[PDB]
Parts: sequence; C-alpha cells; structure tokens
Amino acid sequence: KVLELPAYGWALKNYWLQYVNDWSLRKGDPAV
Amino acid sequence: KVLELPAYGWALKNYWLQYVNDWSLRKGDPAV
Amino acid sequence: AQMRVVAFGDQTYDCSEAVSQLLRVRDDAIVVDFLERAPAVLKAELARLSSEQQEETPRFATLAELVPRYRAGTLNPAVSQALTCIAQLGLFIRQHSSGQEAYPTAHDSCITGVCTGALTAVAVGSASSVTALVPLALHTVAVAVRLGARAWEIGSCLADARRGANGRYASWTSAVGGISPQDLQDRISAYTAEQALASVSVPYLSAAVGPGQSSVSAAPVILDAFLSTLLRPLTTTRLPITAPYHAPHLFTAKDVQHVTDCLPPSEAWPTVRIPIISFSRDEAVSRGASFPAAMSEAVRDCLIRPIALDRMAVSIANHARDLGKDSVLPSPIALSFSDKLGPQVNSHLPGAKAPTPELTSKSIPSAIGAEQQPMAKSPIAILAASGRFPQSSSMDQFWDVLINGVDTHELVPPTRWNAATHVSEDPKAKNVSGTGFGCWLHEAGEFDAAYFNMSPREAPQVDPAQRLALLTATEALEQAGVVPNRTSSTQKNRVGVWYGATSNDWMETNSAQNVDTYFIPGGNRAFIPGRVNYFHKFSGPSYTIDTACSSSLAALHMACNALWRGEVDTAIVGGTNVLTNPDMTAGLDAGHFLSRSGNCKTFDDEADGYCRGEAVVTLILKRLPDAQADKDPIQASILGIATNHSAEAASITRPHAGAQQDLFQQVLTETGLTANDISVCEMHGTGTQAGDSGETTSVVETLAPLNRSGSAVRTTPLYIGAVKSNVGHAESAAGVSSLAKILLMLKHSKIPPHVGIKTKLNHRLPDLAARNTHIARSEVPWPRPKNGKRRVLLNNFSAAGGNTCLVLEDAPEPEDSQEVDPREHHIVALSAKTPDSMVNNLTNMITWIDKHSGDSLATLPQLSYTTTARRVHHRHRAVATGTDLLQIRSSLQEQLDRRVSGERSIPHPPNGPS
Amino acid sequence: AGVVPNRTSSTQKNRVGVWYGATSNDWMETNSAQNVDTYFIPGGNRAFIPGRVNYFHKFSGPSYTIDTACSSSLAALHMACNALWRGEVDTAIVGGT
Amino acid sequence: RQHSSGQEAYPTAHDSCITGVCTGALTAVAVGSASSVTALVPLALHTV
Amino acid sequence: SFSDKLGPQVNSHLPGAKAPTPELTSKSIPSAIGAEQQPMAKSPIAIL
Amino acid sequence: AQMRVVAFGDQTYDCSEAVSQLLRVRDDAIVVDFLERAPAVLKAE
Amino acid sequence: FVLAFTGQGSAFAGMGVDLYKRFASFRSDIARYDQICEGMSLPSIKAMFEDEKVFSTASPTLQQLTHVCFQMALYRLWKSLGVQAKAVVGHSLGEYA
Repeated sequence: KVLELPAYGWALKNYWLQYVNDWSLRKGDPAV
Repeated sequence: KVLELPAYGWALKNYWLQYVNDWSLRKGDPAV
Repeated sequence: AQMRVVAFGDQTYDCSEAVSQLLRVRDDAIVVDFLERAPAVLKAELARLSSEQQEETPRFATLAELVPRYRAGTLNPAVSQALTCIAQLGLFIRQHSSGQEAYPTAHDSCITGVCTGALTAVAVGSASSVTALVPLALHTVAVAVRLGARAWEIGSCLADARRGANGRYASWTSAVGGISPQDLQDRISAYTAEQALASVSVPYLSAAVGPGQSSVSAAPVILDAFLSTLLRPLTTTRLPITAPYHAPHLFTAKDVQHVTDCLPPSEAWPTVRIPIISFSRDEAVSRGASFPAAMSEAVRDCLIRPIALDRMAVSIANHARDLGKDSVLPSPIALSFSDKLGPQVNSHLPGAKAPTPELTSKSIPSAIGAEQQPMAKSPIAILAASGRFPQSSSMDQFWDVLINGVDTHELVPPTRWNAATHVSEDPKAKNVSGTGFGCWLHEAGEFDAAYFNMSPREAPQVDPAQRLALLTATEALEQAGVVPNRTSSTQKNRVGVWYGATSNDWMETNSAQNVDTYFIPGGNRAFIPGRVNYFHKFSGPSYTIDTACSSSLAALHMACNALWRGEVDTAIVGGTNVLTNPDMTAGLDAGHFLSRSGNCKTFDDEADGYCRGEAVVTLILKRLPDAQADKDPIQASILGIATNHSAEAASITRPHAGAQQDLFQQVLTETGLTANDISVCEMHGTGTQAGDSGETTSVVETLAPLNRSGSAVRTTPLYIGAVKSNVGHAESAAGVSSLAKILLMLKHSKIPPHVGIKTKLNHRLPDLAARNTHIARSEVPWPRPKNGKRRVLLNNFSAAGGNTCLVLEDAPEPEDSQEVDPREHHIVALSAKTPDSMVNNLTNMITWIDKHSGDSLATLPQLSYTTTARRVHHRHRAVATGTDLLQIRSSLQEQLDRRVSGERSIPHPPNGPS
Repeated sequence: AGVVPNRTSSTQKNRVGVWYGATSNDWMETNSAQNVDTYFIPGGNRAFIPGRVNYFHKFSGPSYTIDTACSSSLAALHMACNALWRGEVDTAIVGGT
Repeated sequence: RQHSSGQEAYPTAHDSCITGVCTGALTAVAVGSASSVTALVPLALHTV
Repeated sequence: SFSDKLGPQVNSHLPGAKAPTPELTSKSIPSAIGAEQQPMAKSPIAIL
Repeated sequence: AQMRVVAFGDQTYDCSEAVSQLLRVRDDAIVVDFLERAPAVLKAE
Repeated sequence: FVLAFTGQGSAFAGMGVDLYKRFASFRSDIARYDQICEGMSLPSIKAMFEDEKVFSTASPTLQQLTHVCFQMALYRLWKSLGVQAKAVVGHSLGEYA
C-alpha cells in the first residue's frame, strides 16, 4: 500500500530573468 | 463527378503591419 | 418435453428503454458490433427515400439521438419501424451471446411475431448462431426501413398532416373493446353506407385482438369521426401506430415486391430451419422457405393481412401438441401483454406447467485479465495530482485557501512588471492596460537544477512553465508510486506526456533580452513535455495542446483517447500558465475581458470580467484495471469527455448556450447517467453576466429539469461553484485546477463556500431554489453515500468558441487484504541527490512519523514497502531498521543529528559493492 | 473536395473537426504588439487559427491547435486520424502553417 | 476465425471429433467443451 | 505438421474411403449496403 | 456418412505467419476481441 | 411565385413521357395515382405515360384523370426542386390541383 509520504526536499534556488527598462511599452519607437 | 475547376477569384488586398525602427535588437536597453 | 417460443412484438411496445440498455452494453463484442453496424445500414437505406420523406427525417450520428425523439412522438414510421426491429434483434443477440443461452433449435423451439416481429422471426429462424445471424439481421433492418417508408408514403398520400400536429405523428388505429369483431365489422359497414366514403378512405378492421376486443384503423380525422359514434359500454384506446397497415384495399403485391428489393438475388440464401408460427396466414407452420421468400411473406402479412391475434395461442399450443410436448416456456422480446402469453398457451394443453431453474451464479469465472471490459470506453483512473497555485505550494494549501474562502487576487508584483507605468485607470498611452490585478505565483522562479541535470546557466533561460512542469510531474509520479520499468504498465515506452499551454512569455519578454544557446529549447512549448519525456526516459508521445482557455481539458481529452486506443498505458497530463508578458494582459483588457475592479465575481449581479491567475498542475492517469492490478492510489475516475464548438454564436468571442447544452446531454447520454446521479457541477464561471447566466441556464436545464407542473425533478440537492472566484482564471490550467478542487473535495468530503457573490445574486439566472439547486455560501458536508458513489460534471470553455466537459466518479471501494505482516523487523530507506536534500528528507520523515505515530500496526510495514519498492534510490542514502515506529524515529533522529553536526554525506561509489 | 455543409450525413455542421499544427505566433510578438488594440488576442492567439475556420463554415465540432516544435503537422494529422477512427467526427480539416 | 468469419457450422457430437498432440490436447479440450464461438472464447482464455 | 498425409492414412483403414472431394464454396451472401465496410476502428483515412 | 476431425498440432509446426494473419484480421469482431483479450491473460500469467 | 394551372384544352398525345422516364419520383407518383384510381374502380391511367398509342381512343374520364394526375405530379416535381408557391390559381380543371 502506497502512503502519502512527504514530498522530495527540493534544494530550490532562484533562477530568474528580470524585465527591465519598460521596453515593452515602446514596441516601435526609435531612440528618442 | 467533381472536376478540378479553377479556384475562387479572391479580391485580394494587402493588409500588413510593418516591423519598424529595429526595436527587437534593443530588448532591454533604456532610451538614453 | 417443454417447448419454448421466441415471440416478438409490434410497435405498440415501447422499446426506448431496451434501446438504451443495448446502447449501454459494453462486455459483449457481438452486440457492440451489431449496434455499430445497424446505424450505418439504416442511414444508407434512409438516403434512398423520396424527396418528401427525407425532409421529415432527423440527422443522427448514433442511435442515441433517436431515443428522445421516439419518446417525444416525433419519429416518422420508417425510422420507428427500423428502431423497433433493431431493439428486438439486439435484445435477442445480447440474450443469446452474453447470456450464454443455447440457440433455438428445430426440435425444442419455435418463433413468432406480430406485424414487425415477423421479420425478425424469419431472420432468427434462418440462422443457427449469433455470428450467422448478424448479417441477416442487417438485411432485416433494411427491409423494415423500406416497409415503414412504403406504408408512410401510402398514408401521406391518403391524408394530410393536420394543422394541429406540430411535430407529433397522429395515430392511425385504436383498440375497441366490448363488442365482437363480427359486430364491429357491421358497425363499420353501416357507417360507410351512411357517410358515403371513398373505398380508400373507409375505416377498416386492422386486427382481431380477442373475443370482445379488436383494433380499427383509419386516418386521424375519419378515425375520430367514427370513434365518436361508438357509445358505452364500448371502450376506446388510442394506439401509437402512425401509418396504415393490414389494408388489403390499400396495398398490392407490387408494394410487397418493392419492399423486398433491397435483397440482391443469389443461390446462397439460407432457408428457415426453426419453424415459424404464422397464425394470421392460412397455414400456421412455415418451414423450408428461403430467406427472401419468407421475408416477402412477412412483408405481405404486415401490409395486406389482418392480425389474427386471437389465434396465436391456439396456434402455438397446436404446434407443441404436434411434437408430443406438454408445456411451453414463453421467451417474449419487446412484446406487449407478454405476462399472459404463457397461461394463454398452456390453457389448451393437458398441463405439466412447472417453474424454471436459477441462472447458475456467474456460470464460471473469467480468467485473470479477461474479467475487464475492452479498452474502448473504459474508466480512466486518476492516480495522483500535484500543483502550484496562488499562495500555495501543495494541494493541501490549496484546500486551505479554498475551505477558508480566501480571495488571493492582488496587484502585479514588481517581479513580473511594474504597475505605476504599465497600468492606468484611463489608458492614454500605447500598450498600457486598464487593470493591473492578478493571482500570481511568487515562487515560480524556484528550481532544483542539479536534480534534473541542468547547468546553472541553462536554468535561468528555461521557461518557468517547464521548470514547474518538471517539479510537479516528479512529485505526482512519486505520489502515484510508479517507477519506470517497474511493471508492465510503466514501461518507458508506454508513457505519453500530454500538456496544455497557451503562451511563451519567457521567450517574448524575459529571455529575448539576450538571446543565447538555450533560447529555443528553453522557451518553445514542445519542450514543456519534451523535458518530462527526456529526464524520466519516457519514449512515448509528447504533445502540447493550445485551445486557449480549455487547453488543459482539451489536452486531457487527447490523453484519454490514447488510453482508449492503446497507444499508451500511462499518461502524464498537465497544464501550466505563468504570466510574464504585460502586453498579453494589455490586449485582454483592450478586448474587454478583464475585470477592472478585482477577482472573478461569479454569479454576482456586478460581474464584469475575470482575473488572470497563474497555476501549474500535473496528473497521472491510467486505465482502471491497470491501476487496480498495479495496486496504485486511485483518487477518482473519468467516465467520459467530449468537445464541440460554439459556431452558432453571434460573434467570435462571446459564447453560445445551445451547443453547451448539447455537449452536456451528449456526455450524460454516453456515460449513461441521469440528471439525479450528478451532485456537483464545477462550472466554468468566468464571471461574466451573459456567460454566467447562459452557462447556469444550460447546466440547470440539463441537470435540474423543471416539471410541466413547475416543480423540480431532482430528489436531492445540487451545488454549483467556480474556482475562479478564489484563485482566478488560469487560461491554460483552469480545467486542471477545477479537477484538483474536485479531487480535494472528494478527499475531504466537503463542499467549500462560495466567495464570488459579493453584493447580490444575478437577476438573469433561473430560480435556483425552485429547481433544488444551491450556491453554498458556507461550507457544506458532502458525504460519500454508503454503497454508492459521488459523481461530478466539469466544464471548461474558451474565448475561441471551444467547449469541453467531463464526468467524474468516485474511485472504487478499496479492499485491502487486511492481513498481518508476520515479520518482526522492518527497514525504512531514504535517498537524495544532495546532502541538503538528505537532511530535508530526514526532517520531513521524522515530522511525518510524529504525525503518524499512533495510527495502527500496518503503518510500519506499509511505510517500509512505500520507501523501498515504490521509490527511486539516488546516490546519497540513509536507512533505519526497527520493530516499531518509535525505534525508526529515534534512529533517523540520531542520523539527522549526526548530519547537522557536520557529518557531510558522501555519495556511494558508482559501481557498488562486491 | 466539393463538400458543402449539411449536404450529406458525413458533412453535417456538427460532424466536422479542425486540427491545425502551429509552433509560433510572431505577429502578436513583433507586428501587432506595436499597438495593442481590440483584436490583439483574437488575432494573435493560435487557438483562433482553427477556431476561425469553425466559425466561418459554422462547423460545430472540435477545434485544436498543436505544438510539437517541428512535427506539429503530422502530430495534428495523427490526432485527427484518432478522432476519425474513434468516431468523434466524420470529416477533418487538417492544416499546418 | 474459421468457424465465425468463415461461416462454418460448429462441430457436433454426431458429425465431428476432436484430436490433438502434445500442445494440441489443451485446445482439443477447450473446443470439445463448447457449442459456439461465444461459448468458446472464455474456455479459450482459460486454456491460454 | 505432416497434415497432408493424415487423410490418406486415416482412410486406409476404412473400406472405399470415398476419396474426399468437397468444394462447397459459393456461400458468400451479399452484405447490406453500409455493412460491407470494415469497422471504423482501423479503417483507411482517405485524402480528398 | 463422412466424419470430420479437428486436429491440432504441437510446437514443431511454425506458427508465426498464422499469428501475423490472425493479427491482420479486421472483418471479424469475435476474433478481434479474442486477440485483444489473449495478451492480457498471457501477461497476467 | 404564382402557380397557374391549365384546363383540359391542350392535352396532347404522349405529354409528360420525358419526365416519366427521366425522373423516378415522377414515375413513383404516377404509379401511386394509378393504384389509387384502380382502387376507386376508376380505369387505369398508366398507359397514358408509356404507350402513347391509346391517347387517340381515350375516354373523357380517362383524359381528365390523366390531366389531373399529370398536374399533381408535375407540381410535386417542381416543388421538390425548391419552388415556394405564394398563391395558386386555376381553371376548369386547374382549380383542383
């Protein structure tokens, strides 16, 4: 019989790429 | 019997949005 | 010395229930084949009808569409006759194939029928086995269609559909009781001589049912006019026969020959071996004639001869008296007044009527593996489910947020995108959004890279959807206790991985700021299931499905099809939605989809859209026998699922309720469940007034029908709720989130409260109280019925017009051996790919032990089994031994103390011991 | 193919599914994303590729978009053939773009 | 297949007999304990 | 195996032997329209 | 007056081609059901 | 559409024989009418669409029956092609049909 044992103890670390400089609001403008 | 008659004569027109100002090469830069 | 009679009935018998029973049969290959081939022959024969008659015939994909029309009385004579024949033949075949009945023989059995059973009578007296019967049965179905069409044509020529019909087909005959046939004939003759009717429109005596009863047929108007002339103590009853039959003054041999012109000529036709009793004809016994000749005789009797129904019994008994027998064991199929057949027949015999024996148990057991039902349309068991939801990291925290009725919506955190620049109440700039709220996962970027053989630089460029899919898939596989290659059903090549996704925000806004080697593999959606197939070394299909806001359910459907077809023995069905591209929210707002105030106010009178909610979910699926043989933890079962499109909508986006109701009725019919069987309905409930009202109306109409008196048909309450008020709209994982809620509710036997309704109910909805349906505002007990199951209906709709829905059932009753493990000492093993993970596993294991210290004695043996035979053992290892659970706890605690003190863990040597 | 909706039993509006195979949506990432408007999501999203078909010809059967990197079209064909074999639909419009 | 798709009359105790060799005696027993293909399939699985 | 010799060997012990020459055949009843096609499970998928 | 004998062979007779033939049969439902149920019983044993 | 019906003025030999041969519905309607008429003890009207050599010696009752049967069959044939009558006018015999 399979019991509901705890989950694996993931050694979690933060891997994240950050949206920066609000470029998505200038999709089409030049460097003005 | 179905014959291979020509296709419908579409009254085609050009609907296009143009990628402008080369903003995809600056995904993250400020205006400066 | 006991004869048997196979007696079939006419259209008087209501055969809708028999049709449904036959359609529900699953465990008989021959019956399934016959029920699959009959509709095709029927449609082919219907395509050969006249122009007038083809506009009065409905379109049906399966015989499941002719039952409601047969009940409503809106079925034309041809289709009704064909359906009667199909029902009779299917009942006989099911009795004599699955029922293990000896086929009738010319020494102990006879056949009989009345005006539609004379066709099946010859069809059954010609064959000698079910396999030898199926093709003759299909021929007979075609002949019945033609017979009905001919009678319908003559009738429609003889009269017109009255202006007050409105779909129904008026009766052409009526039973008259209280006067002998020889006197009702005189009454008819006098009425004819007086009214001066045409010889073709005159009423006629269509049957002699008894010594003081008969059946008189005529056109509706003339029939009513003549019946009004009949006075007491004569009784009149209206039969459901919709065309003229048994009219020598309306049909000739030309019609008979036309009816039987769908049977190609040949010298290979079988004769009839089982004698057929033809009481209407001059000679009662009919044997030796070929198949088409006897078929034409039957058609002639049904169109030209009057039913001598007052001489059937005397005929059958006579047959029995010819062979020296002394009793009759009637075996009627779809016959009316069958209960009297046996006594009526035996009244003429010297006696010796005796009872019958038992069914003899199941009559031998089925070999292990042969007790199942075919893989086609089998229940799909759910083994385990894991997920990450807003303000949660497990299914238990999900239940915590649900049962407490929390609203998880909040402004956009600075990790995704700013709000002082990306949002405005009156958007004047480009790409700016009017809303900024959403239900997020604040630990989306939290991954164990080393566990999955991923570099520190490869990981930041993988879409968080892929990372969370890997995490949840691993967790769900652990919970299900399935190891690759462990058993037949878990072989690495029998495991497919379906998923549902609708965006690649990471590629568009996050990893596109600097393209690198992992750009494409990190971002592309096929890699979501590709990584799960690769890491676990699964060599089966790997698909991603994009149906917008139904993907996870659509993907689910795909998986089930595979499970039903045999492509895979196990499925890993997931659904992910992580929001990182602001323009997607801006465009959903500019399209007027997002609530500008807060969460989804489902059923609220001020519902003005929905709220976006991140979520990842993964589930493990197998066929029910596969999970039962492997001894897996079964949470729920899926009985059916279907999809269609809202094509008749008034626009591309807005929904349509008729298609939704059709879908619900289709799934209910395929699953064989009435409206009362369902107890809960997890509605799509996006929080739109029009959409909410339409979905509620469709759901209540399907599951909470209102009686003609205005009362309710449900004898038990029905509850409806929407997850999206708590956690929001996922747009790719909404179906899996709803399924997770249903699983948790089945686990805890509770119905959570509803939080969407903030101010007042929506005035557009039907009167739920009158229909016996409720929206629980406070948590409600949902106990599992004893000796029964709890059944649920789940729906998921998309902005592109796609509608998916499924039916869930409670898992079977678990029956453990309950035997005592005779052993004394037991082992508990733990493993990890990192020393820190080893410490975490030890800590969590001691915590679980503390929670489960005093459960029972089987806990330690079962824990040892789960830790040893149902796990994958990594490099870093730890073990404990004990005779009881406290010894295990103490040993593991000492090991944890050693590890924490500074005793670093070392992986075991790769080769192992010698 | 010379097939008209409702012409025959196999071309009824409710017996026609639409499977499509797509792997990218570039228009909504670089072309129509330069000015988001009312049709941003209906146009860009892949789920409408088959859906629009279903809408225009009033086909009321399933409508799927598949994404298998570079096997999308054959995977969609496999799904359509599974639907035909099982009996969900009588006709399929299998595409790839 | 011979006696179902081939439309062959099932053997009877008056016009037919069964026989087999080392592995064929099991099938002979299975076939002699049935009167039709439907009555044969479960015995066939038992024999397998 | 070696079945072709079974008949001659068996009949060798019987008088006459009535050398079996059965043909039968001609036992293909026509199928009702729509009943000739194989089941829709595992059927060819035509391209139009 | 002509009896018939149903005679079955042993492992000497190669039967791979007969197995393939039975596998490709599609116009008999009973045969398809038998060949779908036999592998399950074999696996269970 | 307004459907005008004609009297017994222009009933010529072998009229409506092309339709009786090139349309199965027309033939079925004519056979149905013939069977009904013979049921009513009326003379058979079948040869009037097959022989074409009995028109010369056709009795007035036979001629009128042929005219009315032809009118009914022709109207039904035209209706099956999608003709929606808005009003019906007749003549000496054109009123009945």
